[PDB]
Amino acid sequence: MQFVNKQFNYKDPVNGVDIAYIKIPNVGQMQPVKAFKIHNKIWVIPERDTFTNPEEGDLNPVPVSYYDSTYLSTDNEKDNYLKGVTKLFERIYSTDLGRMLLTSIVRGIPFWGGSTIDTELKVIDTNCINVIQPDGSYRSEELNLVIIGPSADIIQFECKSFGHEVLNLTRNGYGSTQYIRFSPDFTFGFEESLEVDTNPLLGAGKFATDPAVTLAHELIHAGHRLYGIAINPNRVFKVNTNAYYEMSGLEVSFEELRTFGGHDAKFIDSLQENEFRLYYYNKFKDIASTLNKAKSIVGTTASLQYMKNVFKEKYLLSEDTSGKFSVDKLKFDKLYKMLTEIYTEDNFVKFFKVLNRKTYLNFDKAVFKINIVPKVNYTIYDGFNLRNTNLAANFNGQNTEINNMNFTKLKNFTGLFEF
Amino acid sequence: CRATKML
Ligand SMILES: [Zn+2]
Repeated sequence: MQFVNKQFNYKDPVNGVDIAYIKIPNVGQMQPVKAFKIHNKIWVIPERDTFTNPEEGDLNPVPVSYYDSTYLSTDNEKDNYLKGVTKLFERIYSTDLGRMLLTSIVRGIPFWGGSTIDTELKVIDTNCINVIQPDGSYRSEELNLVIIGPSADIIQFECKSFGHEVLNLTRNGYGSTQYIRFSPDFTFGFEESLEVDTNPLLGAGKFATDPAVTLAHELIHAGHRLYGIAINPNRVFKVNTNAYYEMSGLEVSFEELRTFGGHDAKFIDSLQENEFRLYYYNKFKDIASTLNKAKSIVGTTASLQYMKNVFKEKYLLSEDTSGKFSVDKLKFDKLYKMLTEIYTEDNFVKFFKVLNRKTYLNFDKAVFKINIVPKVNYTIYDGFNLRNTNLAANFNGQNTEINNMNFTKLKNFTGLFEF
Repeated sequence: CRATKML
């Protein structure tokens, strides 16, 4: 079974349904862009992101960065972007772990918390896009996830979203539509020895990161943020296990350490883990309380009873006779654990059977240009490490020296750090 | 996504 039922071509004619010109709810004006609905609640916009941040509206030019204002400007590039992103969703979905994450993402509808009257339930407009219909008029469509190209810095990938004036949607349990800046057209080099990979002065990047991992990393953030359980970026770990990090004063957010998982997540101590678990449990209780107060729905597209069921399913709430919702602590702890401990970069690596950075606490080595679209280069099932070839063994497909036709090095980062 | 973004 496939996650993406249509193998879209960029030049396929608009239909106003799953191939359409759209606008996103950014502050300020934008012209519509052509977008593709690859799955319920998930769209792909094959454009550079000059839209989500007002201060990031152009594509001109930090050690680890890469600029090219012309990338993703042509139709062929946008066709290959769509096929590349589609192939990576399929690679993710082909694993049991990735099917679980993607199900959680689709179920993670952003909360209808836009009403200021507590007897009324209402959508928040920034968790929608506006879609041009065949008659030229717009309709509003709710969605959970948008994959978009990077902004000026091509290799700055990130899972971001529109705020609310008052509510912290990624941290209050509500969730918000997530926009992931991502490219399948580049990847990163890392070193197979830990002591080299974590040293800013050594290594040229012999192995290449499988872009499925990189996309999964951003999807794990999107899961946190859709469930409104992201850890505030101002909660950070003062790294004290890397002499180079300490000289630079480099701190790493708890949200990143969680997302990576493995040993990195254990830098968050038990007291703090318990603190966050209680904090978000209290948010889920607030959501149950809010749903119980709501006696009407705003709008005509969905019934109150349907939307109450959507959020019962999202938050795994208990519903008694009255139809009253409560949060069961065991079910909360289970879902919270799933989202935060089961869906991790380290666990994806195990499912994909790839070589990868061993820690988030490293130094990048290089950026490579790649093309994952041709099945002779990369597959859903095997990534670069093609079965029944010289590339199947020992991660030889990720070995940029052995599989050199698959990688062109664009830039070295070793030595550029101030060390 | 990388830690050195914060430098
Ligand atoms: Zn991250």
